[PDB]
Amino acid sequence: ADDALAALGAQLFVDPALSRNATQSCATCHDPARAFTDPREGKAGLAVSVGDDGQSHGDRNTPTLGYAALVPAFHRDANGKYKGGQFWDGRADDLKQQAGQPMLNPVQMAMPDRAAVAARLRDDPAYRTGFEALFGKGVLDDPERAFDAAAEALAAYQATGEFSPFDSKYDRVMRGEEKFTPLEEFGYTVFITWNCRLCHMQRKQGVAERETFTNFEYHNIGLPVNETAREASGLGADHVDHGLLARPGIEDPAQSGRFKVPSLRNVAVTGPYMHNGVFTDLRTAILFYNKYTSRRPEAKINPETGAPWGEPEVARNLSLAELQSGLMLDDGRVDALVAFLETLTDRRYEPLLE
Amino acid sequence: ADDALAALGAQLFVDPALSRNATQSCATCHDPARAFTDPREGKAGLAVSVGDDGQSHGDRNTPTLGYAALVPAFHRDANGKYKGGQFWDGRADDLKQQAGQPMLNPVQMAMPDRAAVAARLRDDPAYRTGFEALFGKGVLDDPERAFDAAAEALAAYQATGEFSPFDSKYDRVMRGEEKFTPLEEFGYTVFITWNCRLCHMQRKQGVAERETFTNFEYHNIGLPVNETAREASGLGADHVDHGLLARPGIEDPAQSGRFKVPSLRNVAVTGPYMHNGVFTDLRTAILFYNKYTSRRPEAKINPETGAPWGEPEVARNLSLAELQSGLMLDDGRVDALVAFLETLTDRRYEPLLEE
Amino acid sequence: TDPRAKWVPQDNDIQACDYWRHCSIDGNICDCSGGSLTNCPPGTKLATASWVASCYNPTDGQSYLIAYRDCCGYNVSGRCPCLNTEGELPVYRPEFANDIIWCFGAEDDAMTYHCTISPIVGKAS
Amino acid sequence: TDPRAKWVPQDNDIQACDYWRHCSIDGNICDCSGGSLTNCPPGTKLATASWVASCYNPTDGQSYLIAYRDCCGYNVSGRCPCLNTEGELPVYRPEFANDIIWCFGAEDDAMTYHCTISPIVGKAS
Amino acid sequence: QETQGQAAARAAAADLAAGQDDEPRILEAPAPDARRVYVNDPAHFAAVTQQFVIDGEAGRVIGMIDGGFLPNPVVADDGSFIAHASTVFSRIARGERTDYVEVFDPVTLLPTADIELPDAPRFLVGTYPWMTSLTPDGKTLLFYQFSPAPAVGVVDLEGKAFKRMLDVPDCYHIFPTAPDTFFMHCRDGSLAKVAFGTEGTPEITHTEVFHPEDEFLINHPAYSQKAGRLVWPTYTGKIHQIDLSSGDAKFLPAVEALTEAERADGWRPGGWQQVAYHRALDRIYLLVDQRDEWRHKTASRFVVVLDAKTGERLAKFEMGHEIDSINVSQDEKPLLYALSTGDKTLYIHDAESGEELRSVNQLGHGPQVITTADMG
Amino acid sequence: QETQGQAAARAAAADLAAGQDDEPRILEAPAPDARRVYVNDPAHFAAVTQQFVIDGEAGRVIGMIDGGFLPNPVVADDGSFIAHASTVFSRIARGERTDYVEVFDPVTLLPTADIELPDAPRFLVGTYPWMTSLTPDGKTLLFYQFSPAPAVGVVDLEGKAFKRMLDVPDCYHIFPTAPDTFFMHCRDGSLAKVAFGTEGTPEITHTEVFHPEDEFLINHPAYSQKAGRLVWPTYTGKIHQIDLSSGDAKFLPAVEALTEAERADGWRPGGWQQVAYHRALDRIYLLVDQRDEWRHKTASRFVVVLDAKTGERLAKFEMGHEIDSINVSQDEKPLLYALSTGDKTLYIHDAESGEELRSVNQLGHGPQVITTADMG
Ligand code: HEC
Ligand code: HEC
Ligand code: HEC
Ligand code: HEC
Ligand SMILES: [Ca+2]
Ligand SMILES: [Ca+2]
Ligand code: NA
Ligand code: NA
Ligand code: NA
Ligand code: NA
Repeated sequence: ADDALAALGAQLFVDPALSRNATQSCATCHDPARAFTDPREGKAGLAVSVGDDGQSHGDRNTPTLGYAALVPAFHRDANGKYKGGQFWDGRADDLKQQAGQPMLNPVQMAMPDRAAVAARLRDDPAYRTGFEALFGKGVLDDPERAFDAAAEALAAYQATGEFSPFDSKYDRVMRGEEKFTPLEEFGYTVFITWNCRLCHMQRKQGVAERETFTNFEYHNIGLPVNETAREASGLGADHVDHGLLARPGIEDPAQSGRFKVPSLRNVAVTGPYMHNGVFTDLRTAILFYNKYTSRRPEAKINPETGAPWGEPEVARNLSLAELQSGLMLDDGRVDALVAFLETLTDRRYEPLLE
Repeated sequence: ADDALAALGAQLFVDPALSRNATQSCATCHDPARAFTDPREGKAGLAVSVGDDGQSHGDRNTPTLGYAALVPAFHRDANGKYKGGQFWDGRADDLKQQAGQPMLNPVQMAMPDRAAVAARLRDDPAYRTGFEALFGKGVLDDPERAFDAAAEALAAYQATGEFSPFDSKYDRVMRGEEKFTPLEEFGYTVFITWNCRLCHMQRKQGVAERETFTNFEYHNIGLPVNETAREASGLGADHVDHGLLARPGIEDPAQSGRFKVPSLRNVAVTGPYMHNGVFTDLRTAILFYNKYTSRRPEAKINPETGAPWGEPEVARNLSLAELQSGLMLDDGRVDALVAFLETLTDRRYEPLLEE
Repeated sequence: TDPRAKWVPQDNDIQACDYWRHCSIDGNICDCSGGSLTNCPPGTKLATASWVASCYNPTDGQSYLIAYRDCCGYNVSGRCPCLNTEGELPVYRPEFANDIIWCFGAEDDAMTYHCTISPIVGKAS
Repeated sequence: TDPRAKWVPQDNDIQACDYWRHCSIDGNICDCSGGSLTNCPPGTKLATASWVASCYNPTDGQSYLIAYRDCCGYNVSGRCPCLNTEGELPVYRPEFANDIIWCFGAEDDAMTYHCTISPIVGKAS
Repeated sequence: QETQGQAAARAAAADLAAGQDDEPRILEAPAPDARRVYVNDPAHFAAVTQQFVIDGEAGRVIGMIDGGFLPNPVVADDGSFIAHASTVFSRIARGERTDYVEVFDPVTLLPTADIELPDAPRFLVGTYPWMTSLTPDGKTLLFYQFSPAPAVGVVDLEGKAFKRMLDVPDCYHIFPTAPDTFFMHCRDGSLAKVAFGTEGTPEITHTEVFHPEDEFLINHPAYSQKAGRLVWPTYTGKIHQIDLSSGDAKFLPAVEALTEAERADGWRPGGWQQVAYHRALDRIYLLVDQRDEWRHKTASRFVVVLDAKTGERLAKFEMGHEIDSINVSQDEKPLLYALSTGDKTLYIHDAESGEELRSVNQLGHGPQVITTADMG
Repeated sequence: QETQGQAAARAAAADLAAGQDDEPRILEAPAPDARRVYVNDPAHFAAVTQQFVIDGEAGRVIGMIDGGFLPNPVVADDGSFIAHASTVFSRIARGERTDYVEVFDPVTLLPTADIELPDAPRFLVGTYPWMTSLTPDGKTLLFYQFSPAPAVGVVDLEGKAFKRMLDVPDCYHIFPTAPDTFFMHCRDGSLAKVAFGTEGTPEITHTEVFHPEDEFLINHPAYSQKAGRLVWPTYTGKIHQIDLSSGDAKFLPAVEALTEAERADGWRPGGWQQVAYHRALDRIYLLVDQRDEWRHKTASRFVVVLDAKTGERLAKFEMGHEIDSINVSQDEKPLLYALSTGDKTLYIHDAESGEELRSVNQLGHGPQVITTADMG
């Protein structure tokens, strides 16, 4: 039932017939062997992915699809903070509304319209069988129902066990099945007592049943532009990524520069980091947070470049209250956080840690 | 000796024969009818006194001799405070050392020298008898002996109960013979809780056996020059009264402008006030002290002239720690203090109090 | 009221020093000066730093991470003083130390100590 | 120890609140923080102002005027606190009133209350 | 019978079990109401002090406010703000002095104004409510100065600025009656009426003398600004009442809080805020006990309640604690507040029956001053 | 038998009877000597605090010093001066923070220096004596900073100015060995030696790790700058000793303050200043009692005394009170000082026999820290 729906989405997910020149599927960018991220090396490294046309690059890093099913539907909470949705800017309400948009994006899979999708669906006898079995006879002859049905299947597929297994070492230690190493427990202790936990934990307090190390909120942490990616995207170096403000119907200027807090599950194997893939290394991602806390000279310097981080792409609505913790992470604490974050790697990707 | 020496000094005290032109005795300037002060009007009112020559004025107001025998001889206490002595600048050690000085001072009794004084004494047969009975035969033939004996008799006379009777209303009240009016009582309460007691009580603490309302120290309270007195004295518009620093032997610049704290006994009948007689009214002497504590415009103004108190004659070493009390005397408290200081009047001068 | 005896947690009154969540609290319970178990009183400023402890809850038999956070920018409350030290380590392990004034991150750079709150932020281990 | 009982002066211990000179003291006895019965402790500043009282001395049957003077510029000592009010009148008779901080004329404009001294200034009338 | 600490344990436990989230944050205090009561702790003259904001009905601390040396607290009757005049120094109790007024929001307790008073002009005294006072419209704060002489400082809370010092005669306390008028009690046994402006010598008018030099009027009279009623006990429990509602003083008949036989057996008032007045009831409450005549600042264990019109005694309550200060809420069925300096505890009594209902302990080091708003 | 207050009454009665005058004045404290003792009251984290200066021989307060929030007191071993680092705020506990160092004359108690520390650098923590520290020459004061990271501030007392912060690694406490060198204790188990010229990075060198992760070293060890003995107990009562007198660290035999049986039956150190070291006698003193393992900060009713060379116990005293902190005079026939936070009282014992000689009560709100000068 829901089994079949997701089984259908499992087909669609790896089908390049949903791209105009048939060179790419969802799995091309969201590679299951790489925690549903893109292994391929484009003009700006792994910072941004290349579409079906062989040339177009996006302006944002491809995110994991692991655990994305745990994110609530986009909404504004009672404190007036936006929460949930999909894409780094939350412009899609949920997984269903998101699934169609890579198909039609010209810089990605680049199908011309819903009709071209339906046409490609109808060419496969297995889709005619699978689809008509769940949604009724002729559904592939209507472009709108067909596209919507494919979006449903993909969303159901993304909500299976397989994308959210909770089999990380962190999960096993919380069930009492093993223990953290000393370094890992120090990192976890540091994670829940430093500012990380104000953003990368589901709840403010209490214990979560299915923790994904994000509160689903939107924050501007003051990241610089990623120069080579921005160049490859061809969006122009006058372009500004306004983050959530780009979601249609968000108007409040206080949301400019803010992005969805990523889940930190699998973070150790889904480099490069941040919405624009600016940092290749995890430890650099951690060290970026010291720029708001540390006195030292080296805190201004991106160790990957040997040069200053760079000014924020959007120099307002910085989450200063959370970021100006008054405390700097020394090497031993950065070490320990790396170890803890490594324990959020799902079982099947533990081999990737090297 | 005791009664007889005092009685000899009683005769000298009133004897004009100790002045050059013989117009003038101790009693001329220290009038027993006016608490041993000078009632005579001169070129500067009652501020300074006119000498034997009829013309010369002093630069300092003639003080009472009442209670002066209670002051210790001049000394430096271990705090480094000079204490005691006689004259407003303490330049005499004690009564005996002071007594001969108005005899030889040209602006006062103006006798040319000790032999001249001796000559005057020799001419009175009562002195030949009284002096020789106490100090031996031929005393009056040796000018240094005669002058010194006369000083001694005079000091003795000022030490009698006549000079220090302790019979003021305050004394009667302290013995439990009467009581203060509520006003006087309030005045006493004020005097002993405000800054007055820091200088106008014998002791820093405890109880004095014969209170005279002075600690006998030297303080510069920042008084201006009394211009009419200073003009009469003839010492010059450029002259500075240095107070204690004028005592020979005192060289310390911090003593400049300091004057001996007077006894407040009989103060109500010994106007005008301060070492240069600058204030006429007791009230004004009290209000002077508000210049250091009150924020009001009127506190800068001498109510007798309508004009500012005036620049201190000596603008350094002021007793600011004591004077800057942080509390102003309102009119009710000034009244009360006037009431209280009036109770310090000896019985015999009570009749003087109406005027 | 035997000070040296093993601390016995209870889950029936949050104002007393033996309430289970206060197992490594140092100072004053904010519930006693106008806050609540997990909220600061008016006019104070909520720090972002915390020392942590694993506190045994007698009720469900589970151990929870209490991340103590201070409310800063007022003088000490003087009500409901407590000092407990379950699992508390010396200053050179600051994450577990409680002599330290954890007012870091507080608004307006508030660093004076008024009282402490006792929120659960996790399960032990 | 009956606080409402008529106060009973003694002349055998200056640190006790029933010492005879403390009959209208309000504050702390300077002897207990490094002063003496009539001197201020180091680092403080001696006021020139006072309030007064007539206190019976049971050693000799005389009543003396005690001009209380404060030592100022330090926080309240917290040792030997006492409050007596023999003859003490309300604020509008300030010479007899002891809730007022009598720190006026202290060096350096010191107006904080530290402790009080108890010197004699006269016999009672 | 379930305590507030127990109720909160029970609710946190339900939340933990229901998996209920909630964000740690800064609480707002509840809206000011008639049963809010403020307790100030002058801490036996310490350089810094505290005020506790308490819900009388629940007997719960709902807030605090820090202060300096012997501050003077005021509370707007309408409940729109609270304020104090306070005093700090650059090195704890030494160095440069700064006197200042803060106004605070009554629910966030944040300072909405901080107004410097030039030249350290506050009266430093054990705390008397009516040495700092709000005008009835809440726009002006008036504070007494003693040194170098009695004066009254005018602070404009609306423009947030110090205006001026007023010279006054030899008088004490400040009882405002109008936006530009207040009364003072004078050494001469009169009241003075003071009508002031932004400049100019103020219009100062004395009443008749209303008591002898040897009846002693206590430092803590009750004044109900809304009723214009000034209730002024003497050391013997004799009570003066002055009616200022017309804007001029009118002297009401004196009443005796204690009977002749009580007085012959040593009954006298004693404490700190030894009197309270309830405006809607027109009732007076007086702390009294058996005591020597010069033990007038000691605690008392009894309150007498009398009708203000007739002087008829309505009740004599045995408080059962050492009580230094009292006051009442101004609502119907008022509470009677009984604060023990010694116990550092506010005991909250039903004012009709005298019965102790609840209490709030741990209120600083020497709490002395109870303040309530008359919001009716 | 005769108390100080009684002897005082006899003297004052004789002066009165004999008519002896004397001038009310500010006293000087007596010459600092070996029996002088300092007691700091952190006041359970109050915004203002007090230090009492005590003549331990007479058991008499001879002076007091005011401080701000969690000050760090130091005392020059030669008796030449005392100092603290302190912290104030423009509005009691809120507003602009000023951290500063004051130096005082040790007989007038007047500040001789007030040196502002830039950027609020002080570590605010319940008071640890070796978080702020004088160099042996007394020309330099060194204070610990924890935020944003471990660092050490260098304050020039001779020039009366702040110099600079030193970057250090993840280490804690400051034990100065020369004008330009101090040791810290590091998270990794080593000591760090920090040598600083006037400029550049300090030269920093670690010892080996000298204790394990599972072995907990207390916040209040004892350090004798004159002997260079660092005496560091752990939670179980085991005692580390490090000699620093050669300018480099050399670890003396570890030693145990309690017997294997006593541990077995509940004996553990506990309190605040749990340890004292007497230099001349080479003798360690350790507050201990029967307690659970996570009650390490509670009071202890016993002291044990043992030889620092050997380990042998020399005595065990029942102190007869709840004791939080101990120290000793550094002269011959020393006093053992036993401070109770709860009683606010300094109990003063003969250190040879443990007998209580005298005591000093009313030492603030929560007194915790005892400092003595080593003058011989
Ligand atoms: C050409 C590369 C590419 C392909 C093909 C592609 N994606 Fe994506 N995917 C991205 C990028 C880039 C983003 C983030 C873009 C943004 O934030 O605007 C993304 C975001 C998402 C997200 C939101 C995740 C989050 O945490 O916000 C979901 C869900 C997703 N993709 C699912 C799919 C599905 C289903 C397909 C097949 C229909 C697909 N993707 C095809 C590159 C691709
Ligand atoms: C103000 C809330 C906030 C705090 C505090 C915060 N983060 Fe983040 N974190 C984010 C947001 C938002 C992003 C995504 C930012 C972007 O790409 O624009 C992020 C991204 C990351 C990433 C990269 C994840 C990815 O998939 O690209 C890592 C790793 C990370 N954070 C770790 C931490 C650690 C460790 C701490 C504690 C030092 C921390 N963060 C504190 C909000 C926060
Ligand atoms: C011309 C008036 C005049 C005459 C005559 C005079 N004096 Fe004086 N007397 C003064 C003045 C003026 C002072 C203050 C002078 C000064 O301080 O320099 C004074 C001061 C004194 C003092 C010091 C008192 C004090 O409080 O300082 C004594 C004693 C004294 N006179 C005694 C005598 C005796 C005895 C005689 C006769 C031998 C005498 N006087 C003659 C005017 C006079
Ligand atoms: C600093 C110590 C000091 C204090 C305090 C002080 N006085 Fe004086 N008083 C003096 C001195 C000195 C003189 C003499 C001044 C001069 O003539 O140079 C004096 C003179 C007087 C005189 C005039 C006496 C005469 O015979 O000429 C009166 C009256 C007087 N004081 C009253 C008071 C009153 C009342 C107070 C309290 C308001 C007071 N004083 C406070 C030192 C003090
Ligand atoms: Ca990535
Ligand atoms: Ca005269
Ligand atoms: Na790049
Ligand atoms: Na938008
Ligand atoms: Na003249
Ligand atoms: Na000279």
